[PDB]
Amino acid sequence: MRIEVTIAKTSPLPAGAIDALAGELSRRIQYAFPDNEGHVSVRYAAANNLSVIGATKEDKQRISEILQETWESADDWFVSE
Repeated sequence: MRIEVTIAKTSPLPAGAIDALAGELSRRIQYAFPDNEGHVSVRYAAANNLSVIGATKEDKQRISEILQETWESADDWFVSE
């Protein structure tokens, strides 16, 4: 399964957050999907978009939920220099 996340450039994150986000998301994906290789990429695009290839609708809802939860727990897993 391949997971791609795009963030609108109109919303800049500190010079370290994107890499941190991609790392946190990947760990979450691996825990949720032990039997399937998950690859997560994060890049700036004209618009915010989430694309999932090689997954089922239920997997995709769970992933959206995971993204929601990780995103909501940002103060705990995100560290800034």
